Amino acid sequence: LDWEGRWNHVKKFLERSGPFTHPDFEPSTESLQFLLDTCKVLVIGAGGLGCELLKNLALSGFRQIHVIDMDTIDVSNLNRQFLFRPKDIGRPKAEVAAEFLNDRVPNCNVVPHFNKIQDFNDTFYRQFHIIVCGLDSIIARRWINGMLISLLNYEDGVLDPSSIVPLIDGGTEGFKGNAAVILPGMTACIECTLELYPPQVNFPMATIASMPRLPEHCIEYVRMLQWPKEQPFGEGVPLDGDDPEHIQWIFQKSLERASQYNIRGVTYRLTQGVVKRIIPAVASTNAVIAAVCATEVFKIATSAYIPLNNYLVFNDVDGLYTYTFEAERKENCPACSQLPQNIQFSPSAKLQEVLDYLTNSASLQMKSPAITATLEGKNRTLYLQSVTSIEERTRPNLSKTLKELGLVDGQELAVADVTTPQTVLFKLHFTS
Amino acid sequence: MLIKVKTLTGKEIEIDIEPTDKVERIKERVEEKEGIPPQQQRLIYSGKQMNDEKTAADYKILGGSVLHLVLRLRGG
Amino acid sequence: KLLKEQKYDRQLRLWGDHGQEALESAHVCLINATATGTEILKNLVLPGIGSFTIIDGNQVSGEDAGNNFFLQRSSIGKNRAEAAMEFLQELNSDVSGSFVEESPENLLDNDPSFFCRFTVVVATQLPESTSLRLADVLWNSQIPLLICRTYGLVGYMRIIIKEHPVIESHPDNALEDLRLDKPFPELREHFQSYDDMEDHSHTPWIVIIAKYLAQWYSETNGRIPKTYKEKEDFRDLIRQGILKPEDEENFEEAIKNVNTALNTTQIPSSIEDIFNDDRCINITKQTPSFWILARALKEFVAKEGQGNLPVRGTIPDMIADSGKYIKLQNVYREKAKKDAAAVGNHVAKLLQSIGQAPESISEKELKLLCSNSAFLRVVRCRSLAEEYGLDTINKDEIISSMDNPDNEIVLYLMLRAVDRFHKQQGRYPGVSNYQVEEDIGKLKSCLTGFLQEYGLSVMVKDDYVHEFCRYGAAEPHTIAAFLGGAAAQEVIKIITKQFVIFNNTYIYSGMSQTSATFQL
Ligand SMILES: [Zn+2]
Repeated sequence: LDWEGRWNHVKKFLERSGPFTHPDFEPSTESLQFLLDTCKVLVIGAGGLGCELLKNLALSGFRQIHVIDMDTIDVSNLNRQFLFRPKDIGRPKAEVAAEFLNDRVPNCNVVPHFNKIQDFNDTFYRQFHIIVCGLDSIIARRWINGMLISLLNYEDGVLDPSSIVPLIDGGTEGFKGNAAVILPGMTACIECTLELYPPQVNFPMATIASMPRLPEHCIEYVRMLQWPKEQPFGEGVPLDGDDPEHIQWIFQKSLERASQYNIRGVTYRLTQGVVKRIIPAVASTNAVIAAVCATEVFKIATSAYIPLNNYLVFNDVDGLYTYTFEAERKENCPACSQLPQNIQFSPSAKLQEVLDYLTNSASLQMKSPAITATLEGKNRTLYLQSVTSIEERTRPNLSKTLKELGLVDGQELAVADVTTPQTVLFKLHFTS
Repeated sequence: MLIKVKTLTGKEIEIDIEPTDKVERIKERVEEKEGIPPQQQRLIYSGKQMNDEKTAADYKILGGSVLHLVLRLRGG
Repeated sequence: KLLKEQKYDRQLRLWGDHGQEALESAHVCLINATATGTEILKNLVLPGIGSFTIIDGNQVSGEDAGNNFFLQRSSIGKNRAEAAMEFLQELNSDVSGSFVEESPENLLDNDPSFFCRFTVVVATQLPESTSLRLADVLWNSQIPLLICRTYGLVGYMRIIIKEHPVIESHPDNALEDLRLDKPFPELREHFQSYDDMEDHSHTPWIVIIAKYLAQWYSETNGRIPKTYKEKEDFRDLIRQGILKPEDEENFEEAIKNVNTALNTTQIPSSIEDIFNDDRCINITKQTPSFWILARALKEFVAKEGQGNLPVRGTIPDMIADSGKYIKLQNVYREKAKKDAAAVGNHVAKLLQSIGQAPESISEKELKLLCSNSAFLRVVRCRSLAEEYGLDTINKDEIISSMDNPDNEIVLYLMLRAVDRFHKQQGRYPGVSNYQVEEDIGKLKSCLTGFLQEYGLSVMVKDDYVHEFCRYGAAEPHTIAAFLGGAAAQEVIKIITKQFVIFNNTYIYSGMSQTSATFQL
């Protein structure tokens, strides 16, 4: 059926009570089979943390497991994403991953989803008990973070526990990593700690064109500027970071520029990283973070112990270091805090002003927002960047002001961004 | 005041700070000592992730208290 | 050939080509293919460890296949050694797998000198007896050993390398070797060429601070900004020099940098501690390239160094015209180059006095030693015999940590208590559901017998005594997978001598998700 001793290393934790147990815990023989048969876990991403996570959840008594990943197997994966072989290059990570696991671990039951997370909606995500991430971009984490907050159901002010889906997020970057255990509408959420992310180096176009200094400066130019100017692989044809002839071409024009400026260091390997915005990765780290992550998944699902409070950062460069703390849930959160935020603009402020606030803020960092409001009992699109037809007809009004475009007071605006799937609200305060 | 601040590598360094100094300046001390740009610095005192415009008092930082340089990663 | 530089790109951006070679040519030995073992391997094979040998005299049990990702049901029975090898083999074809069905104890009798072939020995889930005998055999043999253990949600890992030197420590953040305070001839000469403007805002901040630094050196005869108050007034001295309240952001950059540029020339403590080391001072014909580069460095500081290590040669990026930054950049690389030459010259004299050809140490070693002169690190580990010896035990350490009843060093004590219980019982605590009953008592009997044997006045909540029984010598996969990644990186740290390894003992609590390093 399922063999003698298979789940011993797990049983001990579900059958025997204990000191550091969790309050709602209950020693029992059935626990295991209940865990094996009904706990549905969703793993997001199958690329390092992904694979690592599947192995760890499977060998921990999890059967019903779903994986989502839009990527295709590339060779530069084989040094850390062990579930794929060179004979898989080209196939869906999601599929090969599930394929591999269901075969290595007997009755495992991984269901793959060759989809991007934004392809599904609440309906699909309510389906799961616990969700674990091993993504590779901030935007995604923010999107899946928002999704889970939509799931919450507030009993007129009061939040219902059963509508909460625990979200375990992990991240890696060289010899550093970090795990996070989130609980929508309770624990600090991804948005709550959005400022823990380091800054990204953004080369001012002025020093990219007018005065290069580093090889990173010569590459960025031949990519962000020279390429559009003189279409290398036909007109209109985009820059494919994964096509050797493209990179081998930029590597060229870059040596030209670098040489013209007496800049040493332009290697082919550097043209790689600068273009693909590459992050150094090893297996060791992913194994660590994914491991932590699974442990917490096991805890939440079984109450065998008390879940990590909020965070954990790891580091290998110098010996071994891991700091654990409990992040504060910002009380004014564009995402998990319930009451709409409060903007402060002088009635004279133009639209493009309320817009730059969103985009350029620190607690918001929205990508390409869209503002709308109830203009005539009905609600109109003040401005929206997503489309272009709804963009043209709206940009002009990007110059008008608060009251100069019916913007009434004692009212709130609606914000939509590629960041989160939910709509965030802002209550405008004319205090000029 | 004589406060401590464990870096990302566990290395703990001390600082010259009066309850009046902004979080911003506390970061300015670490850099001077370690080289960690205040720009990529994320300090945390008891779950609170210090805003670099508020003062060391705003967080109840009392001499022997310990700060923590933490971080968050994008890859995975 | 070129196909490898493709599947390893991601790790090549960390330890480089050289790191890889070093790795690619090492032969690591693993002692038990249990989850912990199989996972560490998993992480060494993937990156491309030269070859590996898995020693083990056990037969896969039901539980062995239910928690190890490298043993299917199909292999229950077949020797756990041979079994594991096959599945691990599949991860990389560039890796050479090998196995030995003989137990670890059995080889220590029959052929003790067997491990003299390995670059590193990774041992997992070993009980005290064998854990000790091995360490002793390996310590003498000069063999780097990494013992790991997975007990319940507790991860244990003890490294044992008598002396692990390292040049390329890879510091995460570090103070720039700018030398504004102790400029060299050519550097001073550079500033001197700048003058009072068309190119103002496109002048490197370093040149800025420099110029106004000289203006302060005058008015303030000799003195240099040293007090936060003085540094502030310096910042203004720079503000008042803003050419045209129009556009001068770099001046603003200088102003900001003034917080670090005025103090960046002094020999780091760790470096000094190496200079004053008996191995650096008294060199012999046995002395290693490291220690000779060590002295060569010291001899350099004394003579042409003038109190400081060789100029690093590098500088950060800074808003500034092209040609200029480059020239400034040049000034540092040429200087860096000159200093490297000097150090080498000492290395040579040094080598000859020992009776060795100057070409004994490569030019590419010297190039490296100099750009990392400030980050050298040396890690010596106390033997396992010491840590265990009654007189050599590190009591202070244990007791200072124990102030907190939950300081992970408890887990170390409980682990010692378990191993003790092992001997005095032939079996581990609470492996069966009925054994948990009384075993909770018999355990403390040992936790005390242990503490007593070393006179340790520390308080261990009885809450742990339970837990360690609840565990039942269980090897939870997620906990094993943790040591897997953490351990494996340490091994690579060793094999490549390229990062700083942790000291002595590392403990991870899966229960709280926290870890701490010790020096036992
Ligand atoms: Zn939030």
